[PDB]
Amino acid sequence: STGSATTTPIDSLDDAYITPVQIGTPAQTLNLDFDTGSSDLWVFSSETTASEVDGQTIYTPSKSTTAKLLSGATWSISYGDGSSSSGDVYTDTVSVGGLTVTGQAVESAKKVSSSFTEDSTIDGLLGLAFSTLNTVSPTQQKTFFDNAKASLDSPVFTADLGYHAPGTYNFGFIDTTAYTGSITYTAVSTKQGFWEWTSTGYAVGSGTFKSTSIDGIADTGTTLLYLPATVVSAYWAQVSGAKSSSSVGGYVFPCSATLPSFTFGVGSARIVIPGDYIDFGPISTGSSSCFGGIQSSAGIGINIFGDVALKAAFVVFNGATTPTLGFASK
Repeated sequence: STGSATTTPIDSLDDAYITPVQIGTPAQTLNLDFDTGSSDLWVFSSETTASEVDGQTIYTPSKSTTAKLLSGATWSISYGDGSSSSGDVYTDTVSVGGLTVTGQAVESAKKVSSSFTEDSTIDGLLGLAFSTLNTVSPTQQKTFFDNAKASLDSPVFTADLGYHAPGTYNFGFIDTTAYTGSITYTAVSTKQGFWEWTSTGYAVGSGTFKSTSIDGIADTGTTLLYLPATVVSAYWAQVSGAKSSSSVGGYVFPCSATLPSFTFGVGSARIVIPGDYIDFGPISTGSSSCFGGIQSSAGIGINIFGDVALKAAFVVFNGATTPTLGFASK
């Protein structure tokens, strides 16, 4: 089997992407944030504290003839941005782009933190990291990809995120029309539960490539590109007026600037992030200070190849017995 679904930016900055997901019988369609940096499929639901729902579409398990309470199971997750959610668990039928999993754990939110409530466009998350990170207790549950894998034509999914435009998540096949050149595959460590890999270096604009190993994670659920402070300083040094602002929380730059590109290495291959992809717009409405799309990871503990980086590429998440990642230009 295969599946193919369009993923759409939630706003004009590409702050996140939503993909429609069918849950239950009859189908209830929710727009979920596919997140290769986590491993829980959770939704706003009829059980979510009413004051914490503000425009999201909810899953109502009592209206699904295939929903079953997973007795005793609870979940609770906290994300790198400080947001969180928790609740109980049902199993139900979940379909993405024509690919159906029966018995998928659907984690129903009883509580969500303010940032989720405040984002009316995201009805939940669909985790695509390794199932060892799944938070369901006392019986850890499998991701949608893990459950579908055996049925797929090939044990892979691909992320093709658009810049200011829709893109595609495919399951079970590699669309050879969706990229240019060849796909370069690189080793993955699953020891932390992430799609963790090592970039071979970077370049700023038309500058020379610096060969240096940068361990980080391919994370579709993180908006920006978080790299070591040395790398980020070298980038922003090429932008007149750019500075790190403690009050704003990162590098800012004059909105009048033209940003240079940023290149990262995948083996001997190179992925070029155009400068425009690094512009996240005014820090506050009407400001002429703009927020940078490349930020320091120094306070995180891990480098994160988020959407800024991934949307410059066609990315293969290869869930073969030994997982690997593939990157192609497009």
